[PDB]
Amino acid sequence: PPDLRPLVPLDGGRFATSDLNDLYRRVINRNNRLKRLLDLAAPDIIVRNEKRMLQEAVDALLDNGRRGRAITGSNKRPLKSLADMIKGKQGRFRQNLLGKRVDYSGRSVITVGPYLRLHQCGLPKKMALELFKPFIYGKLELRGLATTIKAAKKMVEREEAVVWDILDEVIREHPVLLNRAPTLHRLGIQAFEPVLIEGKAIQLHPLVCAAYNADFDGDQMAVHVPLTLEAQLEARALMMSTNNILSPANGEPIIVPSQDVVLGLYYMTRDCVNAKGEGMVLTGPKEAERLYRSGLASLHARVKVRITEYEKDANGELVAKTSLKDTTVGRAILWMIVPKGLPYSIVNQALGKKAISKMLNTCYRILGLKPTVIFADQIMYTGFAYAARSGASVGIDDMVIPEKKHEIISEAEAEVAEIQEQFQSGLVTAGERYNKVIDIWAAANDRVSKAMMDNLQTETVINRDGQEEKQVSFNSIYMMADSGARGSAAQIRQLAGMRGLMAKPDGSIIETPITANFREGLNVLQYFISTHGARKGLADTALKTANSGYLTRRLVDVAQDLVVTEDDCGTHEGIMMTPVIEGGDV
Amino acid sequence: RERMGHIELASPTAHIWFLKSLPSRIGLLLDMPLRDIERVLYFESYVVI
Amino acid sequence: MVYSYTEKKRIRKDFGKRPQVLDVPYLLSIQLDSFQKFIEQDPEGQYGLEAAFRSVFPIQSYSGNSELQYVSYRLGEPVFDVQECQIRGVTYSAPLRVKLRLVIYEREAPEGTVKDIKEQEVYMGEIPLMTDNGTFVINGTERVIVSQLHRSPGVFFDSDKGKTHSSGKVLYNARIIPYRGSWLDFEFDPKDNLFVRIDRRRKLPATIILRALNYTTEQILDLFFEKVIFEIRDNKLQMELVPERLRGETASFDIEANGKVYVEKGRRITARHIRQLEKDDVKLIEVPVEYIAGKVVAKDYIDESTGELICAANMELSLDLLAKLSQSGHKRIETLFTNDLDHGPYISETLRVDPTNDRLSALVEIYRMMRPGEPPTREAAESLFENLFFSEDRYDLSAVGRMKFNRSLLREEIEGSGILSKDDIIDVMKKLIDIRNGKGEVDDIDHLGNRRIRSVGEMAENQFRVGLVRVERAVKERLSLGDLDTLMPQDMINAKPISAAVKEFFGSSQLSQFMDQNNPLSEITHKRRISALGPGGLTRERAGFEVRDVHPTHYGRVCPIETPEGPNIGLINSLSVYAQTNEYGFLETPYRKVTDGVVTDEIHYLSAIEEGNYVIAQANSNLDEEGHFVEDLVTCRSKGESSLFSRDQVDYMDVSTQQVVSVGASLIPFLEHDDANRALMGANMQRQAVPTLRADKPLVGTGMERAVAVDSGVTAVAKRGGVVQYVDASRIVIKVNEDEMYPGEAGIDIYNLTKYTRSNQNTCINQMPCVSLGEPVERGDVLADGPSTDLGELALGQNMRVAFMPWNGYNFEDSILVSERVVQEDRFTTIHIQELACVSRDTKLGPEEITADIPNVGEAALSKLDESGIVYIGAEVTGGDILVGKVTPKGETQLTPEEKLLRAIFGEKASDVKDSSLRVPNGVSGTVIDVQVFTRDGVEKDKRALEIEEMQLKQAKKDLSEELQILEAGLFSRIRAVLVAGGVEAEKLDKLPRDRWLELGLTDEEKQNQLEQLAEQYDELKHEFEKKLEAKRRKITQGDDLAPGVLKIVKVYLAVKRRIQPGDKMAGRHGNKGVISKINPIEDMPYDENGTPVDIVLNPLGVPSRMNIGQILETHLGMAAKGIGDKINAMLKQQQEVAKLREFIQRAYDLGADVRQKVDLSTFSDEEVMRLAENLRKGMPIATPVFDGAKEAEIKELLKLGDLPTSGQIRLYDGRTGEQFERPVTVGYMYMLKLNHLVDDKMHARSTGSYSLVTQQPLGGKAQFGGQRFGEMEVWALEAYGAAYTLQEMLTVKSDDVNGRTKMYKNIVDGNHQMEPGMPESFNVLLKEIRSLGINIELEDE
DNA sequence: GTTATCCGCTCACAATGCCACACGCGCTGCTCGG
DNA sequence: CCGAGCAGCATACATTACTTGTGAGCGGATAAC
Ligand SMILES: [Mg+2]
Repeated sequence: PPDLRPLVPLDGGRFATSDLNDLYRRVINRNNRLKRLLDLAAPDIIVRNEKRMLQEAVDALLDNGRRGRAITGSNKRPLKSLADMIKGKQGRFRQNLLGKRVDYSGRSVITVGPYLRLHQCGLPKKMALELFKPFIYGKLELRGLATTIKAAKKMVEREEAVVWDILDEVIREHPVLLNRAPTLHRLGIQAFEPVLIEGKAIQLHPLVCAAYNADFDGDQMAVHVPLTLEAQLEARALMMSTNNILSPANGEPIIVPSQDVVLGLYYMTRDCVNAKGEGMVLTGPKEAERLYRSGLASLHARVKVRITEYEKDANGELVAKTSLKDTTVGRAILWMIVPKGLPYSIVNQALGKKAISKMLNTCYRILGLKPTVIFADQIMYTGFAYAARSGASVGIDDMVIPEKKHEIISEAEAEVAEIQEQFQSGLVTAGERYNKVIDIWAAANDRVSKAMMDNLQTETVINRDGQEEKQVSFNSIYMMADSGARGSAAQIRQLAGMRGLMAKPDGSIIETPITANFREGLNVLQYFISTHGARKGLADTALKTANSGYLTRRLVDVAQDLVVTEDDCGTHEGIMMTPVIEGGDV
Repeated sequence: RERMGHIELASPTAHIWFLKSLPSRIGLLLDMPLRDIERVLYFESYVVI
Repeated sequence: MVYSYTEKKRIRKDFGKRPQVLDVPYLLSIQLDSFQKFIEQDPEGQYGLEAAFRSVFPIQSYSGNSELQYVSYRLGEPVFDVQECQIRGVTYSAPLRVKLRLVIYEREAPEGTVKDIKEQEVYMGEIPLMTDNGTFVINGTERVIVSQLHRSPGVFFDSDKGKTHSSGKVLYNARIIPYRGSWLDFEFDPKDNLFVRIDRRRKLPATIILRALNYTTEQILDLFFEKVIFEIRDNKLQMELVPERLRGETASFDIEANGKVYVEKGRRITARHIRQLEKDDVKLIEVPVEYIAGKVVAKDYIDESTGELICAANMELSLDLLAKLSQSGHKRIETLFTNDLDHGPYISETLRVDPTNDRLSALVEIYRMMRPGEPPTREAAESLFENLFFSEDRYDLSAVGRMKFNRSLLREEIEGSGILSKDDIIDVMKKLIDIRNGKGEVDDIDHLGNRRIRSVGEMAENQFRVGLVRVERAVKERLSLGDLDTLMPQDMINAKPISAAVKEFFGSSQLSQFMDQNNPLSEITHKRRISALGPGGLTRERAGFEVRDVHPTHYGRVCPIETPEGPNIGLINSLSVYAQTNEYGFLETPYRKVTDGVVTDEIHYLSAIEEGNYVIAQANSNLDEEGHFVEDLVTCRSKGESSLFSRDQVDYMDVSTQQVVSVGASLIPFLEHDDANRALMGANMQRQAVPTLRADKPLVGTGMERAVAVDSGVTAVAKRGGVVQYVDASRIVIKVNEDEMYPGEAGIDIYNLTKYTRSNQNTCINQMPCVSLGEPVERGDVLADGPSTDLGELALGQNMRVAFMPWNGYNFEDSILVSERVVQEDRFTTIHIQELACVSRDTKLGPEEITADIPNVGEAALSKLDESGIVYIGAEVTGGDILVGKVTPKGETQLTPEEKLLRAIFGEKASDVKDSSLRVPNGVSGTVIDVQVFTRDGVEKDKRALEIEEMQLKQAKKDLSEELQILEAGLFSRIRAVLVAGGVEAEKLDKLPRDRWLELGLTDEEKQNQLEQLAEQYDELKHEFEKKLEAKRRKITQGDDLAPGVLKIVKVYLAVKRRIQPGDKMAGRHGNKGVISKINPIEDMPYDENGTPVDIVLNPLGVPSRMNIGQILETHLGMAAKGIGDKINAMLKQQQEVAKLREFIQRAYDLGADVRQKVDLSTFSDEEVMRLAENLRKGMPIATPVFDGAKEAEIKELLKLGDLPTSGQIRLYDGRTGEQFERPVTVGYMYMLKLNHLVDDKMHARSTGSYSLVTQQPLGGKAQFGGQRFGEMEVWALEAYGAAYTLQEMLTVKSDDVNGRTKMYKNIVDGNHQMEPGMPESFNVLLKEIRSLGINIELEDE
């Protein structure tokens, strides 16, 4: 049909000739010329060649692929044949049928907005006023504030002081869909309730942004508004954030407090041996909270607090056992958030990151779901609050260097020097010499790492009512690490301690390692080798993204049929599941 | 957007899909090697019937 | 003392101990040099235009004895000016003419010509010149052509490491690539058969090509083996022996000679006995005749009389045939040396598989192979093979490539022919066969010794030669058919193809592209950028994980840290700071020559291989101020690796620490304290910076800022020193000193500072003048800061007072919380300028007019315009308003001339109106600041056009009038001096004005001649300036080229003071990006005990994971700088004596341990010290080189200079509560950029609107008001949940089923959220497409 | 020799998603035209 | 006499261009009766 190959115009009369019309013109021209030749006595070889040419043109029209090409004038590129309008990433299938553009949506850049509840999500006034426009017209027609639709359009155009109240009304429960650009798995699209905000950013809860695999490096997110009643209720019942709290892959919880709260809680649950307020008795958690806010007791000092941890002896009951436990002020303050369930032992510990995941898991296990989401939101709030109140801050003098690193490195240097001399003295083959060198270098690296760790994690040697006591460090770094807040000890030792060995482009390992570290300087060669490694990693990522995309696309198109229909097939054949044993441990 | 047209071709012509889509439909339908079929389609051979 | 007048204003305190020996070269040294070797009349014919000319010329007829040739060429100066070309929308072309001489050898006669025609200066198109900044002002925009790194032409031998046949039988192929021709190669089949291949054809057993060069089997076998002789003596066939031959492998019998036994009848002769045989000097060995089994004979032996051949050339040998042949002779049986390890039998196998036998059969075989189905004659195949190579025109080895080849085969003569040669081919074959054996070695491709860069001039002349050979063919055929002697060499050639080729190259190239002109650093790094894509270069699809990785030879020749992250890593590369292209085209890097023990300050440039030869020291090798390493086992790099070496082993030191990184990375303070993985993103973010309102120096710089600012274009740098005569906000007028001036040109030169002007990224550019009035200036000093530049220093972001601490999660993941104080001071508000062009066609239905009246719209929509129909300059328009102002002939086909006569006079211009008027797009607001109007000549004029042309005329006239004023001042000084030295005129020439001077009279005799001179030159000058004013006025109000049916392009500009807001994207200089999250009120930000707040509060949890501690170090040093500034502010609040402030500043400048710079603070005027201090009021700018950064101890000492804590951490206070954060937090002054990923370019939504016409779906794109795209993975997610209804409505009723979606609209405005879905018209489109094919697809009935 | 067998030869056929921006989009000497 | 439309033109040629990874049909060498 003509309309499906439209001759699209330009500002004047420069109509952009869609290549389909070009191919059709070529073919019909061959046909007309060939008929005229057939009428004029048909010189045999001439008509022969002409039928050949017409066959060629028709073949090109059905598919420009085979038989050479049919290039347009002066534009060295093949023409979109009919098949070219069906196959490929631009063919109708992968371009318009399977995934079609939506007219009823929008996108923006996402900020944090760490105040909203777990199901809420920020939304700019501009975006909501543009999206929900038909709902606004409907509401205005209801209240009669604009009898005609064009009057309502004018009113929205002017944004009268009533349209904002109307909009706030029309979305009071109306859900909305938020989506990330690469939607790798099911959680890439979730349902929230919007809350009107200013600016143009799209706030979203930090937990779900850890679920979206969404940083705040400027990553954009798309919005969508389910308009039919079925879709609204469907988003509310299925894809609302308070429903997706476990990955469909693993039965692990996807809502994991990632950082900046694990730091907060971890700081709130520690113990300085001699901190202001140590040695008191508290009539309850609220008492400790008041004692702290008034600036009389440290946020973490050992005290004796009375606590009423509830329990479920029989299925349904909630007994109370008012105990007097030795704890710290911080843990007691945090206890004001556990919802009448979990015993005190879930908090009394140092409460790192894995401990937080464990606490959330056991809360979802005991209490159900709703108190668990409220509890997770309260955790997030208090974590940010006391993190800010802590003022955790990394300075240059925070990362320390062990006073043996210089000595250890000089000793390993003497070792490698005498080994190399031995080689040039003809006492060891070059290959085994390389091996010995890399071995002593790795040994010295482990030595430096262990020394740095043992000097950093316990440098805090304080005294109480007397001489001296050791304790786990209070250094900002390694507080961002022991708590699992951000970065592992492997990265710490790569920062303060020796950077260790590095890898050649091929995969081999350079003899001389990066004896230096990030706090100290790095010579040009050391930086060059580190660059080798880093560019290897980046190229690997830049290729693996596309490769994994193609892989998952192939996957989803071989299992897209499976739907669980039968309730019990009634068979007896399964597999013999047994714990895997690679030869070593299970 | 809907109505289609037709072109009364002045002479029959092959359909490039069923000729060059391995395995070629015409080839298997005729027990003839594809090379000869291509050489006779494009007018550079003959075929006795 | 060495600091220029610019430096003396604000001299940056410099750390770093390494004494720099070589100043950073002119950053753009590549580009200009390139175009230089393309544009100068090189008399050597080596490169440039001359190269292409002498390659294609001299043309001739069809051997018709009529030749064309060029004598020389020339380039007339461009018709326009770079500013005029850039504003008018026309290329900065330059005419190219050449002296064409045509000889006509009349026939019949020998070499000689009576018919010569010498047509000089034929106009073969114009070529776009390169401005003095390396760009190319093409029509409208400003392109930049990146240099392309690619495989050097020549030869190399790749291993093909076992990836085929899964056999571990690695088959070493060897290829030869020309510069212009068809490359060639050889392969080892897994059957050890050489196979020759043209570029990509059917494989051919290599030896065939040997016969293709007059080579019989005899010569072929001779040139590839060692003749083991067999001399039939009185008995036993004592062949000549060389011990290493039989060293070889397993032996078979006793090898007795000269009576004695030297090796028993055993196996695998031990090296001991072989050495013993070497001692004994055996020349011949008695061997049994049965031993000769394989041993294929080389020499072709015949019988003495039977005519036939009893022993062919390389057939075989066998005892039966040997006893059959030896009944004629023999006395010399020359056989081949075979061995499975060395001298391997790899040619014999080929000659076996070789089907042909004769040279002509070789020609016919190659001829059939080249293009099958053609009648092979002798002449056809012979000429085909003599055109494949051995032809100056159809082939060339690019003497650089000849050098690469000629060296890769260990030959001595660097110079050589640019054409293949049989000896070269057989030498390549011998090298490859050696590669199959032990000796020799393959060579990787990523080694810079094989990858050469190709600059702009080289590619330009390549495209020029390409466009030239086709006009050569055309002129040859036209000379053939055309008359011999009637013509003039000006029409047989057409400039059309030359112009077309060169213009399509410079305009639409895979390489050329509009300049990344949104930042000085971005501009530079985009000019000196090295790419691997493009014509003749690989593509990102087939790139391979191998090429992208940095090769150990990249050190100093190409930056390893700056490269775009994503699909093309390592393909795009930034060329190193000190790097420099070679004469041939390689990347040579400077190096300090080391003598025996002393380290000289002399430098040599080295390519990849030359460096690979020597052992290179390191810049961090601390010297002893006399050429001596204070250490002994100094680190070094010898052969693509790092190792220790003694003091008397090095041969070349690095020139300076900075040479490893690019100019991009060079702007990163404390870079060596950062992970490379972070420094990459840091550099890339630094590129995308955006200029602000009040640009300002970065407190912690790397010294490179002055060089990158002055070497770029954005700054208006003075040409000749002198006095600043007149400075305004837009113009500068300098009076040069008496030394650097000419006879004329009284001395004033003017700089027109380009005010707010669009850029290729729609960000503002502007050159505010930095110098004051009357202040003397020297040569090459910055007179006007460009966009994001301060006093000649690259200054992109702002020095923000930042602090590292979590703040209630408002910086949870990587976000950034700022203070409203940042918004109030407009520290980040940028300016965005965008253009809108409205065209005025000439439809055959009727012309296009830009009248003020519009047939339909009300008064408001026509209030902004003028009487002509264009908005005034200043109307704050908003999305929807009317800029112009245009109407079109709408109607057609009435054909009632009784009404046409009515509306030809009574409705002459009120017949077919239509308001196709340019409206500002919906959403973009702002202010109109400028209106350009390009009117096609012939089309008369418009009032606004006349006004703007008059204004431009006045502006131009002002310059010439001011020059005329200064010339008249000098001339009347001359007159008065003449009319005072006699007469005498005492109280006349002071009271009497210029009215009666040119007609007075001193004594006639000679003073009247003086009056003649100095009063006739007066009006001669007057007439001359009138002439040049007329010329300028002509240039202003002349025609404009607007080719395809267009009359008036009206371009309007729009400016927006784009403020900052929660949602923009800001980053430091270490890849610590982040979205700004909240404009927190000033009374809530954390604040120091001194009441000062903190502008930005970052997130500390971003440092320990992305291990880039540098920023923190920087931040510390930041709080140092401001510290000093604060102290200086004290000395400036109270009017402290200049001596005391000078003493304090002097103490500040010499605080480092051993710094390279030693400023004195003496010899500075007691007032210049005051200007300096005032420029330091906001903090002492600090220079820390890249790899010579200040150690932490120096930072501690600098903080001790101020009154700030050494820990760099201060007890803060929460502005909300009022209680202090425990654990004193880090706070300093870090530099912070702003990137053009600002939120106002992303946030947009779509309720309804337009739709694509071919498929009834909503459009895609912010500009087209389209909606987001629900993609494959989105659908898979949506259906992963049981969201059936949601997916269904999102498929049909949202995007398609036009009736269904209109029903949904009409039903949802009526408070009913039920959908009536259907069939998406996209699916019907698919149906119609398939049905348009022969396939029949239907919808089943039920 | 032939009949089935197998191994290297050549060709078809795939390459993540979005977003944004930019640029361009035949011609040309024969043909219709005064 | 050149300006304004047109019809079928890889510009006529040697254009051209390293590996991409994998499957699959195919044609020349190969074992057996
Ligand atoms: Mg991101």
